[PDB]
Amino acid sequence: NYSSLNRAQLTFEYLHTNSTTHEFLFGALAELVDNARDADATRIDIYAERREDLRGGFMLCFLDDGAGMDPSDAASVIQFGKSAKRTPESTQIGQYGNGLKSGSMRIGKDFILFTKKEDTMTCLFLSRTFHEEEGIDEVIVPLPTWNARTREPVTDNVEKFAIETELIYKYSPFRTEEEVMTQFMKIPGDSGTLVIIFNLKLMDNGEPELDIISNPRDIQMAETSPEGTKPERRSFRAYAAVLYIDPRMRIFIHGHKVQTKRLSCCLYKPRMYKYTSSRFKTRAEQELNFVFGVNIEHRDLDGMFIYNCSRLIKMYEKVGPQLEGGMACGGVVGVVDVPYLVLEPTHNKQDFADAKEYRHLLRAMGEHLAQYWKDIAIAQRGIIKFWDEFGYLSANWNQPPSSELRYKRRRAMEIPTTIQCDLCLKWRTLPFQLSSYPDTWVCSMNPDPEQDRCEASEQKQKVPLGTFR
Amino acid sequence: MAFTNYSSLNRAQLTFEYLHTNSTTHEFLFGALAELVDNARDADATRIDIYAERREDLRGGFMLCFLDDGAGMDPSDAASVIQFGKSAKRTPESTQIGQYGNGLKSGSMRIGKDFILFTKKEDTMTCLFLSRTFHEEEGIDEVIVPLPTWNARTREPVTDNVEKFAIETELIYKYSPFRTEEEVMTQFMKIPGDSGTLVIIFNLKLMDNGEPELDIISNPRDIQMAETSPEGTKPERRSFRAYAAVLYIDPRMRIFIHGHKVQTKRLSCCLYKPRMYKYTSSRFKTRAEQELNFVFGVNIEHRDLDGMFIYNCSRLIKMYEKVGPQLEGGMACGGVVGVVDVPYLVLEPTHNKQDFADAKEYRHLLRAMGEHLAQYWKDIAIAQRGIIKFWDEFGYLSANWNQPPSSELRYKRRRAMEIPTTIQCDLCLKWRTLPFYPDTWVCSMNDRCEASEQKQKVPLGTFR
Ligand SMILES: Nc1ncnc2c1ncn2[C@@H]1O[C@H](COP(=O)(O)OP(=O)(O)NP(=O)(O)O)[C@@H](O)[C@H]1O
Ligand SMILES: Nc1ncnc2c1ncn2[C@@H]1O[C@H](COP(=O)(O)OP(=O)(O)NP(=O)(O)O)[C@@H](O)[C@H]1O
Ligand SMILES: [Mg+2]
Ligand SMILES: [Mg+2]
Ligand SMILES: [Zn+2]
Ligand SMILES: [Zn+2]
Repeated sequence: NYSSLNRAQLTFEYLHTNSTTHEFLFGALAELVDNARDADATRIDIYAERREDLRGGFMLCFLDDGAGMDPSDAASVIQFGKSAKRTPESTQIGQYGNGLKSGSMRIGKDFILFTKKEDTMTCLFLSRTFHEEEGIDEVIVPLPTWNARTREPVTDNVEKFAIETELIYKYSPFRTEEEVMTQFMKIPGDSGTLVIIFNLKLMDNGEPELDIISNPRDIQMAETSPEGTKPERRSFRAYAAVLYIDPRMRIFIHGHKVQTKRLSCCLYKPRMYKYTSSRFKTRAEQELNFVFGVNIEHRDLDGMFIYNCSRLIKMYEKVGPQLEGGMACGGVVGVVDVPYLVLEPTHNKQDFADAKEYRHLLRAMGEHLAQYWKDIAIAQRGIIKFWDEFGYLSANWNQPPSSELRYKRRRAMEIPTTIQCDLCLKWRTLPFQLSSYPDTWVCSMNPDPEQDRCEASEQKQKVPLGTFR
Repeated sequence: MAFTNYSSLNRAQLTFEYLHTNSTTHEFLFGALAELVDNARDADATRIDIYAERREDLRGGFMLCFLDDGAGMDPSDAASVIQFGKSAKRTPESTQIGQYGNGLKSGSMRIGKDFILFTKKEDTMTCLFLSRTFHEEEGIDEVIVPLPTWNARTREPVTDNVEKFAIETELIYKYSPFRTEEEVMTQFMKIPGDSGTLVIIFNLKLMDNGEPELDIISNPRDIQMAETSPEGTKPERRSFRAYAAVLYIDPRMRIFIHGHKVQTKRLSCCLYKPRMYKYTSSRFKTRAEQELNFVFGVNIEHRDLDGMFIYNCSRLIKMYEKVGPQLEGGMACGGVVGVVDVPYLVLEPTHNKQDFADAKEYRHLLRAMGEHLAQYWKDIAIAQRGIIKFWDEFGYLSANWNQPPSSELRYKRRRAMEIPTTIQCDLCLKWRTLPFYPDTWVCSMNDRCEASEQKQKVPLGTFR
């Protein structure tokens, strides 16, 4: 019996400490997006409710239709390190039992989480404002639960429930049980979770770091856009478009669907490479698919995109010839999905915990990328002439090519444009040319007579496998 | 300032797996080690000894021991160690590196499965035992941490609960490298002064091949990363001796690795034609309502070891960061080492203290540094000489850039005439410049220990 022994405890300042892991704020947001995906949500809505009385002038809301959380799961949310997703063969991104807390405390001072399950709706309130105002060094988290049908309290302690609800009304954007019930009603199905981050972090100028004004359809970083800054790093729409290698959950930003894209599908001459990783085999004792392709659309947006369990960890990583001053292998996008048995993510899921094995994987990627360069033989065809074939005659490299319809279609018909249905969530390849943000497309709108119906099996692209060496 | 009682409300809690979660912040293992080195420095230690005690029965084959002569810890501070986020150092105008109340735990759990910390203060000897082995063996999901205290003089237990003390000591004897109170007191006696702390990380993480990540065999004087060092690998990233040599911009604590002193070096003190630059940051001015010194110089000794070294509160956060012309294709500003000490009011470190929490303001600082580095290049005006000719004057006549310069005594002395070799006394910790060593050196071996530390004030350049 170890009841009398000391326990490691969380202090209020540890919320900020944990939040410090996210120097990439879109990574903090991706924590909540990953949680929604793990919850089997078919849909996550990322929108802002204007609130001029709250720091930043608006709340950041993550509404998903996933499995939600019963009171036990909601309580486990504040068990740092607790992750039921940490399971063998798990396809769930979450493993560290930390992402929600770290990301939410990076995004804003306070977050209030509304979750609904079979017949229970639970509110989880993490208010650093409450802690600072009332001088609390622990991390006290109200966790009231109502019956999702009767809306009556579900508690073994009416005193505790009253204190929790009064704290919510005092320190949250919602001053009454009626406003709280409105938030719950925003969860339309039998299950789902709404995470509202409010009192958002301000920059030096007093403006919120998240800019939702420049583009009402996007969550942007409040900061200038250098010529080399990447859309996935300045635009959360662009980030969420590639956040997952297997996009199944629909992402909506300010009510506008994010056009998720598989980076492999948008490349010229893709060649998959089966790398028999000694790391993977050693931890099996206890293969990887490198997909390389030329980004004719944006030769600037080249680099390795390393996913870990379908979730983007590294983006625009330069490997192999991309590291040298010569542009050889320039414009090539590499994508690899690394399972947990090969690599684990860092604390913020923006890097890999095992630096040595990540370096080994990057070296393997560089070797296979050089092999891909030799295989496609566009150097044998002439690299600059190949680029000119798609309108890249500008002396500069990064900025896009001449957008005249000639080269536009030359690139388009070399890129099989795929789309996802808004109802069955399956991905289809279209035989025509799209006109333009995404639509509410469904399988019924596919002119392809072979797959024009909803029940049609997903015709899966099979990248032509290449052999290393 | 609470309106009511919150005893019944749920508290966020640490689970056993959160130890690993926290440890995952350190993809850089030497950063995990630097957490303990920073703690020793914050404890005002004059020296920290980083040595390996061979233990074939423990995973990795040896224990990693951090022995410092700092202020140590009374039982209250030792208890506060496991209060995640608790940092008494997090105070206004604090020179102490620690602010997040996390470094020890994150770094120790990154380095090894278990760590046992022995700390001594006025008359108390406290042991803090963080044993993930114990938790795994006994199915503990919380983080239970034994924290027995002995009277440093009588060696008697200091506890308000003899049952708790007995359980803590039995857990230590069962799951730690030290199976008896005699061995525990032997560890305590390794703290020779009235105060100090000994942190022993054991059951070290193994690589895939079953070897420990920390290689203490290739170089018995160094703690190395167990891995091949490609041409571009940096010594500070593969050698912990090299890392600790530059871990702090103000080296005052002596660092010994395997009993061998680390020759700490101020990167700004060994550059050719250094020019400090006064940069005023609106963030600094604001949070003062609540200047930065960019030092640029040419690394003639190793022009390949060039880049910005960003220190935060005297502690290295970013190393070899490329800014300004260093990012383009060409050797303009090549070989330039830039050093800046950013106070906490200007930037805060990330969770692992290997990056800066405010990415936007870090980018602003890097842009300012690049502008000032271009200014430095125009100021020294190597066009007077030509970049290649200037490099050749110091032995860089090889067509390649990365490879070191000529070892001929001519060029060696040519370089030495530009970099006044500075030395730190082993008795008073003061730094002296000699006109013209591994074991030790004092002011008498030049001057005396009572002489004021002459400061090498860099010339001041002008930006625009
Ligand atoms: N949107 C959500 N829907 C359902 N359950 C959720 C949601 N967000 C969080 N949870 C639950 O709360 C737990 C804690 O979240 P989090 O702190 O992100 O840990 P994790 O997701 O398990 N692991 P990681 O994200 O790698 O730290 C999750 O593991 C889920 O059980
Ligand atoms: N070697 C040491 N000597 C004395 N006190 C120490 C030592 N190591 C740790 N401590 C104490 O234990 C506390 C917790 O250590 P740590 O987890 O490193 O947090 P911190 O050093 O306060 N801040 P950070 O390193 O930024 O997380 C310190 O703040 C000190 O009070
Ligand atoms: Mg998560
Ligand atoms: Mg510390
Ligand atoms: Zn369909
Ligand atoms: Zn002296």
